[PDB]
Amino acid sequence: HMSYSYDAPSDFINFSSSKKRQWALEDFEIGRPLGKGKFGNVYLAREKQSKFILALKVLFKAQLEKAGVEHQLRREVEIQSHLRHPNILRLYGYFHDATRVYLILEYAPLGTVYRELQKLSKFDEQRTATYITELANALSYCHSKRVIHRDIKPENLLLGSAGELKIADFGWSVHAPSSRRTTLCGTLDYLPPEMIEGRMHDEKVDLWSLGVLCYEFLVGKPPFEANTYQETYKRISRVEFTFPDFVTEGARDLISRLLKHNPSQRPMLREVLEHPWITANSSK
Amino acid sequence: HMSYSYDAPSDFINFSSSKKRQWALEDFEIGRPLGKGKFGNVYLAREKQSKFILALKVLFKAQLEKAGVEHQLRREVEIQSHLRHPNILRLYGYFHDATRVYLILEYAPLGTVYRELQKLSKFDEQRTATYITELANALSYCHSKRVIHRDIKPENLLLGSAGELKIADFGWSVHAPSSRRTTLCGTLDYLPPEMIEGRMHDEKVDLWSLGVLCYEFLVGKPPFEANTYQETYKRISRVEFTFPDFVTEGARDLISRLLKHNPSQRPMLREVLEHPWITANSSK
Ligand SMILES: Nc1ncnc2c1ncn2[C@@H]1O[C@H](COP(=O)(O)OP(=O)(O)NP(=O)(O)O)[C@@H](O)[C@H]1O
Ligand SMILES: Nc1ncnc2c1ncn2[C@@H]1O[C@H](COP(=O)(O)OP(=O)(O)NP(=O)(O)O)[C@@H](O)[C@H]1O
Ligand SMILES: [Cl-]
Ligand SMILES: [Cl-]
Ligand SMILES: [Cl-]
Ligand SMILES: [Cl-]
Repeated sequence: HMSYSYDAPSDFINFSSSKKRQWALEDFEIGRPLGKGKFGNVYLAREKQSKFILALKVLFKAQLEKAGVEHQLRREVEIQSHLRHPNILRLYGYFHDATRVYLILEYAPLGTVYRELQKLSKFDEQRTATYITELANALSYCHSKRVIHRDIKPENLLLGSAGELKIADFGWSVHAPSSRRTTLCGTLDYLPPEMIEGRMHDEKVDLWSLGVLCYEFLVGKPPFEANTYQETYKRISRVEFTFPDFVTEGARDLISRLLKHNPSQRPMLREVLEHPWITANSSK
Repeated sequence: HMSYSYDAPSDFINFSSSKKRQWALEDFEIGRPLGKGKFGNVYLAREKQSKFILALKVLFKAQLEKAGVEHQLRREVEIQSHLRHPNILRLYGYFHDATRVYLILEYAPLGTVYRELQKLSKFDEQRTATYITELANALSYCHSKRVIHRDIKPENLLLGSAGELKIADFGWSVHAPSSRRTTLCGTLDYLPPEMIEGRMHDEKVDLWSLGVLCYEFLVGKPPFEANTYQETYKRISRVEFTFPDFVTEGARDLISRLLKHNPSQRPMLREVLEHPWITANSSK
């Protein structure tokens, strides 16, 4: 039997702010769809008592179980619903019925940072340093919570009402190599220990991503562009990248310190928040 | 400018067997579609002079260039078109026009081994040992050709007319982590050197895959089934798996020798072909 009794909040919340009232679908008005993912259909929704606007994601138990990702979904909901930070997309709670799982999510109205990046072509130093400050703050909170997988690529960053970053959890079901097989776990078995060990090398890797992200913010494209997989792997492992002429000395300093091959040499998150280029240009 | 003058065959071939006749679309009758992939539409086709049946894949230059995978496609065509082996899907040649690239492929009529596995639930020892022999022979030829990426997962194995294995090249454009960004390379940049180094640990990894595949053939599912990514990574790196009661002593011996954590301890391809369980049950 597949248990949908998650270790996650399912109590009704009074947004105007012994067994308790649980969520139900009848608690929500439904608006237009916000998007469709691999397993989720996201709708604009409104809790009826408070009229509070949020996002409701509907997933289907049958296809979750058929793809073998139901246990991963449970883990994501339990993990995400216990993170509380202004720059982390809030998961308020969940409920389920005979065929569906419902996730009650913070609504982020201004799209992803990746789309904003594509619209503006590139970000100036003030917005870049402000985004980096927000992500460094969120990443410090996350390490405090010992969260498994981190992803701060711009396509995983949503934008709040006042333009604040919201780290999302897109692509939770597709971390395994792509394939046409039914279940979304099997292809991992074909990775030998030598390769899977790289996926467990997870600590100072958020510092690397921070440097790549700062580069992509300022330049508009990531720094290790190559024509084939093997070339790209070599560019990354040997940290072979250059800056366009307009990138300033302070920006170059921070990015080059974050993109050190030796993880030991990468700065701590505290040093990023104290970096002179960050404090000079960040509005936070 | 994007060059479509590949270092790959484009001369007309006389299948009944100084500038030369080049392929053209008018050389082929087109039949029903065989499938649609991410960038390719595959059709049953027939060369008109010889009436030889093959598979024609049409790709579109605009979407290849938009996704930034045109250079990778060129590399795959150049690599694949120089491999010549009875168990490797032949790429006979290519041509192109103003908007499209055409790949002339060996037609494999009996589907993928993954589908056959799902139909039969599991394979007996004779078919298993025969498939493993064919793949070990093909992998020896490949190392002789120093081919970059190897993939022998059952969903990447097509079946010839008499049931012979044909190693395909499915999913060539999606080796990077999945994302909603336009270009299919950028997400690699966010992998630090410590993780990308695992993707370059490529030699005795075909021996690992051979063991996983032999297990999945005989059992019907891969050996490291877990409920979450992190559990799965631990199961793989610590090689924690068991056999159902029906798996024979010879099968257990070969699989356990192939699934050693230390790559040095994994047998050579020659030893696999000489293994007593293989020779006892392989019809080849
Ligand atoms: N909280 C949200 N606020 C606003 N828009 C959202 C929110 N969550 C998702 N969206 C939109 O809906 C789209 C699909 O989201 P999502 O369903 O999470 O995709 P996914 O990564 O495939 N995960 P899943 O569907 O669960 O497999 C996103 O690309 C956004 O445009
Ligand atoms: N040579 C072939 N013989 C028979 N069937 C084939 C052949 N090539 C492809 N097919 C079928 O067509 C489907 C799609 O193939 P393909 O286009 O290679 O998928 P893909 O992995 O997404 N590669 P691409 O489309 O180039 O991005 C496969 O799942 C097969 O069912
Ligand atoms: Cl490559
Ligand atoms: Cl370095
Ligand atoms: Cl996990
Ligand atoms: Cl071992």
